Amino acid sequence: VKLLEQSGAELVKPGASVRLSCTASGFNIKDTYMSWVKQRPEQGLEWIGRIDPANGDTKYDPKFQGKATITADTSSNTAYLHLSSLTSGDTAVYYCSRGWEGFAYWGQGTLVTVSASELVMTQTPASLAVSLGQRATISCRASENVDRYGNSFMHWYQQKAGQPPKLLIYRASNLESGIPARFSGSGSRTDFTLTINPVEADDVATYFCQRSNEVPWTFGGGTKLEIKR
Amino acid sequence: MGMSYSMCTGKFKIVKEIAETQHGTIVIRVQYEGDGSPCKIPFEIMDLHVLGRLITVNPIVTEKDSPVNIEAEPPFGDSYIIIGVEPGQLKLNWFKK
Repeated sequence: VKLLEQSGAELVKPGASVRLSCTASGFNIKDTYMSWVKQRPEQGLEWIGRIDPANGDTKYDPKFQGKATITADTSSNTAYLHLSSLTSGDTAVYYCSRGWEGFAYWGQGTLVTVSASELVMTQTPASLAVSLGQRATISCRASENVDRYGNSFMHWYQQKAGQPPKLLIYRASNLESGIPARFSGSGSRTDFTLTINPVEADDVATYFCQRSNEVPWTFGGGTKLEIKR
Repeated sequence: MGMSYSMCTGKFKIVKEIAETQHGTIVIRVQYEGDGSPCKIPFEIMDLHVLGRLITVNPIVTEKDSPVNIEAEPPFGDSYIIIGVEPGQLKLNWFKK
């Protein structure tokens, strides 16, 4: 049974440090990259960094330098996230995620509560009101190329409340296994789109685009899909 | 026992960056997204005509979400690593300096 299990909720005093774990079962962590993702309440996904557990190579988004330290222990099949000198700005749900061509497997998330020349990913619209059965198009514009080996490393995710994100599309246009045919992707170079046709009641969620060709593996600002009122 | 696997019908994903060896070869780590696994991985190094060779004798996938290391010797200069069959076959542009 393939699963990523994270450690329980943390109550940290301001200025203190914390270390979160991500234990894998059914698969080996050394197989692919392991990333950590930050999500503040009602806000978008923030890619912290990634580890290659096989050699211990780490890469971070500049925003998390001097804050986050990602490690891995291959013997216990576990990846870790160390966060130093915590403030209210660090209060969020931290997710661990497996993969390169989109994050197919995600941990359940760990709540961390604190109490006493850069790449730009433009996701439009921020909110989209649509009637049941309508066609919905979500755009993602990257400031830099998302290409690697002549392929666009553009991925799309669906995120419902109180749940980790779900991979829909990988490599700009490829449908993830188990995802219904109503979801489709298109685009090249810097401009990309996600299409949901027809929109069902289960499609009410927040959608995110993401690049992974080169570090940082930046997510778009997100699109909240709602039903027309 | 008579080892016989059908050619994989589904899609493949690249798992890690293509790694170059010291003996002029490359290691492509892939995972299978389709059905019918265990199956034989369709693999060819071609132009935009076969240009490169396979080192890993019989590349096979055991199950889904289980990466497989494929060692191959690409030619010097431009080449295209073709993994799997259509629809959505993986085509990786490679340049060996």
